[PDB]
Amino acid sequence: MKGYIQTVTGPVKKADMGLTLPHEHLFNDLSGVVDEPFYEFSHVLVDKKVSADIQWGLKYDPYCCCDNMDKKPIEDVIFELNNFKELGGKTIVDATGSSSIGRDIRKLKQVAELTGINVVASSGLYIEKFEGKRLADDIDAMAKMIDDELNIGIDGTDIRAGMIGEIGVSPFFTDGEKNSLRAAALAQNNNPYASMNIHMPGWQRRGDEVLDILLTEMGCDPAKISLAHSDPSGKDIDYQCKMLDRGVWLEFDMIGLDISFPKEGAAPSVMDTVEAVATLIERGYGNQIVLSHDVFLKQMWAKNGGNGWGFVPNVFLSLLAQRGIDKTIIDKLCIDNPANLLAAENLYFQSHHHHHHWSHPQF
Amino acid sequence: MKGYIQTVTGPVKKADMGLTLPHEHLFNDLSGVVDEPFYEFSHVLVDKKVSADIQWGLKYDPYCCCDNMDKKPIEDVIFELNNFKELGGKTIVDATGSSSIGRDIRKLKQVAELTGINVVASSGLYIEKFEGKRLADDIDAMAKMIDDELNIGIDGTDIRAGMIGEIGVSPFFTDGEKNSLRAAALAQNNNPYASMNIHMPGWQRRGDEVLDILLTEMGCDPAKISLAHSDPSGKDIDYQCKMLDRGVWLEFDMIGLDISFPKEGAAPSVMDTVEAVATLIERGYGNQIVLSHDVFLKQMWAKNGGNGWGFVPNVFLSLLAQRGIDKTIIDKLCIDNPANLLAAENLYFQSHHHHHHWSHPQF
Ligand SMILES: C[As](C)(=O)[O-]
Ligand SMILES: C[As](C)(=O)[O-]
Ligand SMILES: [Zn+2]
Ligand SMILES: [Zn+2]
Ligand SMILES: [Zn+2]
Ligand SMILES: [Zn+2]
Repeated sequence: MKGYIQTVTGPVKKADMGLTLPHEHLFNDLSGVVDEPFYEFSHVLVDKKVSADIQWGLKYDPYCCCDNMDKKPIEDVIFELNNFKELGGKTIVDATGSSSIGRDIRKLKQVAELTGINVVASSGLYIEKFEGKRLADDIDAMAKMIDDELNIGIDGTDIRAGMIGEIGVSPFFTDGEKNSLRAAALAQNNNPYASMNIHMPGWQRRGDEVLDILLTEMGCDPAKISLAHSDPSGKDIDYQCKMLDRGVWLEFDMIGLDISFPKEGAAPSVMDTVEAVATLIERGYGNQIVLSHDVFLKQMWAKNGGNGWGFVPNVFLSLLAQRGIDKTIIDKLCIDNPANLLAAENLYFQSHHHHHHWSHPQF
Repeated sequence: MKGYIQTVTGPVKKADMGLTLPHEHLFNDLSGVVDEPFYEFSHVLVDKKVSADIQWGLKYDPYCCCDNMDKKPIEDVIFELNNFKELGGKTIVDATGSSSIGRDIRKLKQVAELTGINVVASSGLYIEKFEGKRLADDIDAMAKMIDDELNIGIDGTDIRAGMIGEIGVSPFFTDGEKNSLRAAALAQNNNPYASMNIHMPGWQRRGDEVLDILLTEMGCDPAKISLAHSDPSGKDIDYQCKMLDRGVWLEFDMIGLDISFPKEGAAPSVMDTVEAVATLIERGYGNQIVLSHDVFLKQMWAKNGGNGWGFVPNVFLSLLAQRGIDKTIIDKLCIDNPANLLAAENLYFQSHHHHHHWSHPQF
């Protein structure tokens, strides 16, 4: 009841969220993991500024280009956000949950103030590749950290997160990643409105084991959990329906990504995802799907010839309409659905305890 | 013997062609067929100049944007060609064979002169949608027209074509298109070095019927025929090998096209085509394959965030290498192969007759 989201400038009621993008990165920095050029052609990309003129190459070796991986200037972010705002965009979630990937809580607030867009920050540890020994900390310590970022503030400020995530599950799903997942679950169970967004290894099928931890072991409300990067499993209808049947949200957050990675894998095409999402809706799962772009590289900005932040609401929803999906469902996909995921109250945990373990005797 | 290509500034020997792109459009104009906006989002594209900032939309509704479909300024073409030239590009074929699609022979010559790139012009009637009643002309009249453009000149100039094509076979393969194909065959059989490039409806499988006309009926040398737009049949290995077994070249000329059309169909991805081409090479058909971009819209220029004219030699060949294809074959794909297709002498017709019907009695 009384659902709301905690934004970087205060609470916003569920009914007021409007057109919402539940998984994006406004400010992130991958400077510590610039890869060596992978292909014969990549060397020329390494020291160049991202522009339309090098899309030809960045679409095949995004991670070798330093500028592509560097901090995001506020001027550029605001320019790109205006594309979303012009379409009636009202709310955006920055899923950069950790300092390990360059979370910038002060700039998130600045953007909210300048644009009037509802900006939601996140709290959550990413994959071990970035987090290292941070994932070996005590589960209760990790959970308290997330709880404090949701309720008190981030990095010494009074600016709070409103989502738990994106929680790192790598293709190796390490012991530390499993403990990070448990910590996120403990934090969620003490925060009745916080959704939890899981970074999944999208070219794998680790959903059942992740849900065995979150749902079976930790007892989380599946309706407050979303599986990020579901896009590359969109052809695997049996797997995706198996996950949906466990009650969680599937998030197709790579819509218009249009990049091939030298390892991980190549991103599904927009039309691939139109068909996957349309098919799930026809199977009756429309109320369990959310959509986003996962902007996280400069090459994804529209000013650089990428698809920017207007693509899902403007093009993807039109493509679904052409594919014969009912307008009533289309209108909910980017409004009602993310508002429910992000802001509806948890069915299992309706109290916040001024200690997550506030059920055990202090005496 | 003594193979060569007739360029817009004179003959170039086969061995001198270097890195060659066999199917591109430098100057074309589709202004007579701008489509109405197809989707709710398309309306905003219609009157805008093509830039990186509207790729998001042009990739789904390219034909509704007037500027995208308009004549190509020489400054823009030269800028884009410099990307090819920098990589060692030496020869490019403009497959705009007809006034119906805006062939500009004078600008082709200007570009050749300014850049030093070997530029080959084409002669050939396109699909009935554009050509109309021009395809109902006498087969001998159509053949003479092509013969004259190859040997004397185009549009009152002394600038000659060096390829027959791209010959229009539409998804309806009309009676006029069949006659246009026969005319092209008669012209080829009177021009011992001219290749013939067939515009195929690439999301169909009309190859056997087109080859029944060109090969069985008209008696053309299959080694001087290329089937354009083979890319969308790349998953159909049985069909593609059936065509190759008839002796013709398969041309994958949509590499890096990266556009979805509201009708025709969506373009195969680069990685799709990497796999199709790699598989054909492994099946032993590497010496029958040519590669190109089919630049024909402003959105395809690299300056606009498209892939430009450097993509095949720079990225596609690197992708084949990663896919495990031998360097010896890779080095031939964009050099030896297009030189053979475009410039090798016809095995069946080794004389040019100062009348294509120069075998029948004048008395
Ligand atoms: C920062 As990411 C590529 O896991 O959405
Ligand atoms: C001018 As075309 C799209 O048939 O290569
Ligand atoms: Zn992620
Ligand atoms: Zn993300
Ligand atoms: Zn064509
Ligand atoms: Zn063409």
